[PDB]
Amino acid sequence: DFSLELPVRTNKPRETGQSILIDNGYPLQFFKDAIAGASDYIDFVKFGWGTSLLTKDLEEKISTLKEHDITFFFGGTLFEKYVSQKKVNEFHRYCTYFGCEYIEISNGTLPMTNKEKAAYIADFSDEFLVLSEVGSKDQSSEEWLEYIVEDMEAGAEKVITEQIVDDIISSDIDINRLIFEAPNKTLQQGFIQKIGPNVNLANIPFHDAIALETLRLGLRSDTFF
Repeated sequence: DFSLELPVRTNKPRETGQSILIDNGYPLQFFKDAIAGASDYIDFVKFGWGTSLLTKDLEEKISTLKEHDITFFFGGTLFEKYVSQKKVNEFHRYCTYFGCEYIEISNGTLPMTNKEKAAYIADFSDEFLVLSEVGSKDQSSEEWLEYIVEDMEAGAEKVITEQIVDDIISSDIDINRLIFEAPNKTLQQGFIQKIGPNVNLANIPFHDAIALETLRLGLRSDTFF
């Protein structure tokens, strides 16, 4: 018809070539409108850090996501916030209440060793599919690789990280088990170029739902070839 030869993409449910968008507090109607228009290319939606706590229409947002076959989870900073106040059980009851399938565990803010973080991954892994994050919001050499393996051994479904670390990873660690944060076009195109059309990416802004897919398909100049 108007057919073109394009890179082969994974289809939902995606276990690879996943796209995780970040919701920084979008109003409900715009949220529904955005999800409806690009759902086929959205696999996860992360409710940024502690924004979910101040979201009055959280229930409706989650319902809209489930309805469009999209997984959700709360930012790892929320987990850390409850840990910092010794209320991990409330966090657990919070994720369970909203029917979370996935949850993020990180140690980017709260001073905590990856080892301690891994223990939390292990504790929650028998109830949730865990996405862990390696890195701090603030040092560390290739201990990075160690933390990734450690996280995986603890039970992390996938590991989120922040481009040479890419080549370093190509040391027998399945690249498909990793998710790379790419909040802008430059980062997105770079990861797609090094790993391919089905690289797993996170922190994708809502306005890039369609745009990211064009990058994966070589429908934009940056990845044309």
